[PDB]
Amino acid sequence: KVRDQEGRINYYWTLLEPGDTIIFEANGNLIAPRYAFALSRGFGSGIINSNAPMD
Amino acid sequence: LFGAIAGFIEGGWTGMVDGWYGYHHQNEQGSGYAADQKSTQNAINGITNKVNSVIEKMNTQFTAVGKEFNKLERRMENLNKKVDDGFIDIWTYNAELLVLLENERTLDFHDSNVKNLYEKVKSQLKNNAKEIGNGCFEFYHKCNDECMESVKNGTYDYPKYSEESKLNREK
Repeated sequence: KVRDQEGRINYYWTLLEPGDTIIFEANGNLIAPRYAFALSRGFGSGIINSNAPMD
Repeated sequence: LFGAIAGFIEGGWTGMVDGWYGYHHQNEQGSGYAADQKSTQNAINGITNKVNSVIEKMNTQFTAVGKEFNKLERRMENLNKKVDDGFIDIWTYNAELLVLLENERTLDFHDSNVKNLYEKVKSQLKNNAKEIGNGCFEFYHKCNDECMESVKNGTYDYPKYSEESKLNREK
């Protein structure tokens, strides 16, 4: 039991290229997408793990 | 810096075309421009070995920098980019600084060679000649082409003209 539950939900992602389709077929156990994210990319960056004020 | 080039010797000579360092004599027979072959040859050997040491110290193995990755491998692409940019930055900094410092080493080497030539001629002539600035000596005695060549190759024979130079100096 973790987060009050025993069952687990596995999360998956992919990047649809411009001009391509994704097909979902399911007879059960589907946590369907509701909101997606159109992502234009930029320069390589990272994630900073800190506890500091923001100015 | 040693003070000879752009120092107590002001400018160079476009007349001297056979070497880096040398003499300009003026006698009754005529004036001229002769390069000191020993010092110039030593300088040439030193500069050639410096250039060769810079060039031939770079040895590489067969490598291909380029790599291709798919969309699900971006940590790969970023790490490859990091190694490439790091090597380029290190080599750029090293090359720029190496050239910058070696230019000062070469110019100081030339200045030292000129000063050493001046000091050699001065120690050869002693009190037989007077220093009149600009790296230029005035003889107290009478010199022909044999005397000039003798000063140039390093066999001056100070005792030969010592007495006449003493007579002309103390007057």
